[PDB]
Amino acid sequence: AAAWPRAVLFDLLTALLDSWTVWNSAAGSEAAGRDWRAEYLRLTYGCGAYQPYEDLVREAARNRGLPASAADRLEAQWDQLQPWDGARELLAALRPHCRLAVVTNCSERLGQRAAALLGVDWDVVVTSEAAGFYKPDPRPYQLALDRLGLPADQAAFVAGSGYDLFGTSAVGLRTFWHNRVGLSRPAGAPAAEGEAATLAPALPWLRGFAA
Ligand SMILES: [Cl-]
Repeated sequence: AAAWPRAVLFDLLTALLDSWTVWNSAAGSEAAGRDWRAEYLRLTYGCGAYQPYEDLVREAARNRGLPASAADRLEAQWDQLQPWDGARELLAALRPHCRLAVVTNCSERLGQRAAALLGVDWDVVVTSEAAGFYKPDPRPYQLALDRLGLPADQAAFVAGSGYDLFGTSAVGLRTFWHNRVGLSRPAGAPAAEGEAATLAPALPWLRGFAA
C-alpha cells in the first residue's frame, strides 16, 4: 500500500547532478577539484546570509591555491553537468505522486540553468540567492515548504552532502542521503534516515514514507 510524502525536496548540485566531474575538469586535476569543492562546501556552511555564489566559488578556489580563473572555467562548462544515473528516472517516477522542489546553494541564474538539465517541470526551485541564506540555514528549506503550503512532516528531503543533515534536522525534514562518492558525515551532524551510494533505493524509501 503506497504511502508517498506530499512533496520531495532535493539538493541539486550533488544529489541529482555530477558536479564533481565538472569541477575536476575546471580545476585541471581531480585533487585540485576535490580540495576546491570541499572548501566551497565549508564556505557555504559558515556563510549564513547570502554572499554571491560566484564570489564564494572564486574564494574557495583561492583558499586552496587553484587559479582564480577556475570559477570562470566552471561557468563556461556549466551545460556539461550530467544527471547521475537514475536521477531523471527517479523524478519521473515521483511526478504523479509528489510535488517536486529543488533547494540549491547557487545563484538564481546558474541554479535555474542547472535545475533545467533534469527535464522536469519543478513545482518550486529555491536558490540561496532567492532565499537570502545558504543551506544548512533553515530558511531555504522552509521557503520551499511555505511555497508548497506544506508542513515538514509531509515532505522528504534527498541530500547529496552531509552538511544538509544539520538543516533538515532543524526544519524536521526526514532525509535520504544519496552519498555517491562516499563522503563522511560532518562532526556533530545527525544521521540521515536512509543512505546509499545510488539513487534507486530512494524510490522504495519514499513510497513507504508515511507507512
Ligand atoms: Cl577538507
